[PDB]
Amino acid sequence: NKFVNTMTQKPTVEQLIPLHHWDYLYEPDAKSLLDGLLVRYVESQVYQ
Amino acid sequence: METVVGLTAIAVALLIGLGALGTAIGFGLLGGKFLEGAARQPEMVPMLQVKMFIVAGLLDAVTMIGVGIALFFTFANPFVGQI
Repeated sequence: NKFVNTMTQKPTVEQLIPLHHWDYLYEPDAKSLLDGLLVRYVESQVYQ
Repeated sequence: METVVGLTAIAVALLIGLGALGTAIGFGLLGGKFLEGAARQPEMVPMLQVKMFIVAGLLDAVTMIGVGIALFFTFANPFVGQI
């Protein structure tokens, strides 16, 4: 359920999976980091 | 006399030839990291460009001495006067 307001609790369903100018320095590898960030993001939306 | 003059032409070719070889390799190593810095920090390229010229004067310090001596040997050979 989503907290629309103090009087409204909207039941809802949303898709967890599947989902400027300059660029970042990557340590150790970009692929290594993308795999780690995506799990942290799904476990975050579930806790939310 | 011919051996002094002939070997002087080769001394001249070694002075500027080794200088050309080292400055072209040196500016490829230096310039390659300048383009990378400009790609990572595009708004900072004016600073990176100014920082690069401080190294260019040091990279060409001994090479310009070799070029100066090479021209001296060609138009005022200091060995022909040594009998």
